[PDB]
Amino acid sequence: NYTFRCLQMSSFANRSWSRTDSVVWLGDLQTHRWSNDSATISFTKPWSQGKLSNQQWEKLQHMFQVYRVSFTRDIQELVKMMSPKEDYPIEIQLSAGCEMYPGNASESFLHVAFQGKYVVRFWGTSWQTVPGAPSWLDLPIKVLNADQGTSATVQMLLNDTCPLFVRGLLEAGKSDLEKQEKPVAWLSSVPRQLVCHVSGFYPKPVWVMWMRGDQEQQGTHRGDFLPNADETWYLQATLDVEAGEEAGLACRVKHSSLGGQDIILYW
Amino acid sequence: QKTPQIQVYSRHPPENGKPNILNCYVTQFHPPHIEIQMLKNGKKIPKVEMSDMSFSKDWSFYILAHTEFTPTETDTYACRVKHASMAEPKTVYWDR
Amino acid sequence: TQVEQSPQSLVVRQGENCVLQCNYSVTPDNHLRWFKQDTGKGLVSLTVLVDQKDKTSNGRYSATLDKDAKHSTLHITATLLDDTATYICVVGDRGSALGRLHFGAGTQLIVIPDIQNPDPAVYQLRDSKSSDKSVCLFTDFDSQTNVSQSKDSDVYITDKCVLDMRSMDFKSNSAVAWSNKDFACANAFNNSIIPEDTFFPS
Amino acid sequence: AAVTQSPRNKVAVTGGKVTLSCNQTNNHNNMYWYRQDTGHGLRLIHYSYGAGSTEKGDIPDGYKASRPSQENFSLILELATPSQTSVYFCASGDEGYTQYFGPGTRLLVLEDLRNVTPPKVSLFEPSKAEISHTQKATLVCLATGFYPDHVELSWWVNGKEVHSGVCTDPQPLKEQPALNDSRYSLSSRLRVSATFWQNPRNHFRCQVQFYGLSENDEWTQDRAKPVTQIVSAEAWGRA
Ligand SMILES: CCCCCC/C=C\CCCCCCCCCC(=O)O[C@H](COC(=O)CCCCCCCCCCCCCCC)CO[C@H]1O[C@H](CO)[C@@H](O)[C@H](O)[C@H]1O
Ligand SMILES: *[C@@H]1O[C@H](CO[C@@H]2O[C@@H](C)[C@@H](O)[C@@H](O)[C@@H]2O)[C@@H](O[C@@H]2O[C@H](CO)[C@@H](O)[C@H](O)[C@H]2NC(C)=O)[C@H](O)[C@H]1NC(C)=O
Ligand SMILES: *[C@@H]1O[C@H](CO)[C@@H](O[C@@H]2O[C@H](CO)[C@@H](O)[C@H](O)[C@H]2NC(C)=O)[C@H](O)[C@H]1NC(C)=O
Ligand SMILES: *[C@@H]1O[C@H](CO)[C@@H](O)[C@H](O)[C@H]1NC(C)=O
Repeated sequence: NYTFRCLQMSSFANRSWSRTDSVVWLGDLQTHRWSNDSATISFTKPWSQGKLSNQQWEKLQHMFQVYRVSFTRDIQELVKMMSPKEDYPIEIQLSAGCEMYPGNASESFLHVAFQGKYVVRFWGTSWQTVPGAPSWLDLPIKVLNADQGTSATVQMLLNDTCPLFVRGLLEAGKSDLEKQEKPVAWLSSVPRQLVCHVSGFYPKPVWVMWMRGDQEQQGTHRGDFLPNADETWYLQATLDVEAGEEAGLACRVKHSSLGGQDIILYW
Repeated sequence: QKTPQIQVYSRHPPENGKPNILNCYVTQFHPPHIEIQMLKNGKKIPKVEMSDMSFSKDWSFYILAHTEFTPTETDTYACRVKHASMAEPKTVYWDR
Repeated sequence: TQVEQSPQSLVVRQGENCVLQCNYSVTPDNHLRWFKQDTGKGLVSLTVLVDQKDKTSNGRYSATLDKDAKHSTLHITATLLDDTATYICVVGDRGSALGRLHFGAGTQLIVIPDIQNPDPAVYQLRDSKSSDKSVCLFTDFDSQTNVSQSKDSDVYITDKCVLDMRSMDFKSNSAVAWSNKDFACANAFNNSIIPEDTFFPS
Repeated sequence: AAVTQSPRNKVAVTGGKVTLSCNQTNNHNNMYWYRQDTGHGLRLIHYSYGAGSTEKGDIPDGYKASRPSQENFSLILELATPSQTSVYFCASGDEGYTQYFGPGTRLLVLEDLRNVTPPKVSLFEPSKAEISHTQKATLVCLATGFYPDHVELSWWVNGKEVHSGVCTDPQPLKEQPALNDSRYSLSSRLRVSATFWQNPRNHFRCQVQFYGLSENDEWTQDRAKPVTQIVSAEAWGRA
């Protein structure tokens, strides 16, 4: 089960200045980037074109190329339309793609946020507001849904193009998506709290616990999964302990990469 | 507005006088406009690389700054973030 | 300019078909609409094309649109005098009110009417209030006749004009000449190529 | 779904304030002001998304816009210049892409009003000889001595406008082409059947709507103030 995410972020400082930047993810691996400065979308993996033919990708990049320019003006105009209800600075985020399930099954989404709050989605054959959205959004929704051409296209992107594109991506990218990188571990203390540092593992699922032999130490607090630059993960676990008690304390790590032989460290 | 959370950590186990990479993970902020600096003994390191900005399911932004460093007994490294949400810029120091 | 029309102007005879081009660079190109505009008047919409490769008709008007080529033509079939007008191309850049319309500068069409029964004359007409003043009316000439200005600049002569008595399916050309006098109708169009059969009543 | 503009036609001087109005009763949120000059397509001046809102278009300089209500949208020329001589179009629309256009407003802006003059109108009656030869009867109308050329000539029979059998000079002619601010003449023809003209209960009238000064324009000459007005000529049928 993989989720394909096209995340768009657009800022508008005033009536004239704006920028739009995008990133694309398949699971937790970046596949494309399209910065405001670039006329074209960049592949970040060799297999980022997926199983698309060159003509097909050109046709697709072009669509987006036009959308970026269209989107910018539309927002600026929608601001003109609502004013002085809203005003700059303005922040719009889109999240679009599909979640792929076994065999044939998939489910597409397109979610819009305004000033960091989720307010709009494409659903079915039209745009609609979600619970909590402010009523003024009804005029933009009414305006956006008037555009039959945009509707048909967005419908085509979500129902057809996305799942098809992603099935191809998963084939082309099998090597990377299924890669196994081993974690490396080290130990440290702070004025006493012990820290088991676990770094460099892929994929994300990992097990990390402090142990006195077979006894599993509660009070072990794992933090968040932090990313490295090389597309592996970093995680650490802290255990709270009394001063003069580190004797016999181990850190045990399990991961799919290690294949059975756990990492055991001692202080 | 939302406050940035900053986390400094190394890629490989740190060894004195031994080349490594230092990561600065900056998360949880809004709006996206941010200014991130990686400091050595208080001075800006040049040639600092940035991942593209992205955001999580909760709509909050994140970005990864990283740079090559050599840890030594005597050098201090930091990450310095300026954002609208804060009056003053926030400095998080690297500690093993 | 993002919308271009060709030809700039054209003259056709009644009954003849014509084709009008529109080429554009507008992006994106949601729809294209053709307007008809009588001289001195407003913009009547003829058709609006919307699909990638689209075809529309409206009586004697038909039209195509090819979005790959960014090109559209307007065919008028069997032209009538009333088709005389400026024809205008418009591309709209959105499918909503968020759009801007991009206008061509228009194509000017003139239709020469078929004069079935030429019976050319020069008549004298009197002022309803004033038995003194008069005009000379040169009428019922076919369209292979030209009206020119007089030698004397004290003699005013207007260019030909075609009237249509819709009720009778009858059309006619005429032109008017008057002057502040010794001035007479028999001598009024001397500086024009008028037919040898032109009627000059006593 | 229609749109109305007023005035239809306006003669103005340099430095004057000119107001062009647009009215729509369609409850459309959005309105739009365009100008048309030969050799360009319509160009957008200003527009509005609703009451109290006004937005710059492509060529906003020299124009203010005013949207006091859903119904009205105004184009304001504080200091009119000759370069604002044009035909101005208003349009309105809802959320859809269609714009419904008004009938257009012609404006002429002169440097000076010193020569403005209403026309003299004369109706010339059908030739007995034409009647005899064709069984048709042509009336001729003549409008002479007017400046500037902003006139609308129309024919009326028994108080109702007629369009059938009518032809009017596409353009007026200059009465003294040598001169700087030459006065104009213009002719029109109305052709009917002999038996229609021979009916003494048929009232024929040629009517010229002249566009000239307003009751608010200053007039300093001795002769009568050449205001916007109708001058007409008139004759009855006869056997
Ligand atoms: C695979 C690589 C991924 C690429 C990077 C990812 C980038 C973007 C991901 C999103 C995917 C969506 C693409 C849609 C394509 C449509 C084509 C097009 O180009 O669409 C744009 C219209 O812009 C939009 O669609 C705007 C998007 C709507 C967003 C909703 C925002 C909700 C607003 C809420 C807040 C309002 C606040 C303002 C008021 C204060 C213009 O559409 C025009 O051109 C099309 C092509 O001819 C025609 O279909 C259409 O008829 C015409 O109108
Ligand atoms: C595209 O599919 C929708 C229904 O699919 C859902 O909506 C998509 C936007 C995306 O979120 C999917 O993953 C969802 O599962 C179709 O919408 C239906 O259309 C019919 C008839 O047109 C209508 O009666 C229903 O109300 C719609 N259903 C819903 C749930 O809203 C749509 O027609 C599809 N479009 C194309 C071009 O295939
Ligand atoms: C983001 O991208 C757009 C398009 O590349 C930039 O907009 C252009 O800005 C220049 C001025 O530098 C203008 O000449 C163009 O008219 C603009 N192109 C458009 C509107 O399509 C924009 O400046 C970029 N933003 C930033 C912050 O650099
Ligand atoms: C718009 O925003 C930019 C960047 O935030 C700012 O520097 C610029 O001055 C603003 N433009 C105007 C016209 O104020």
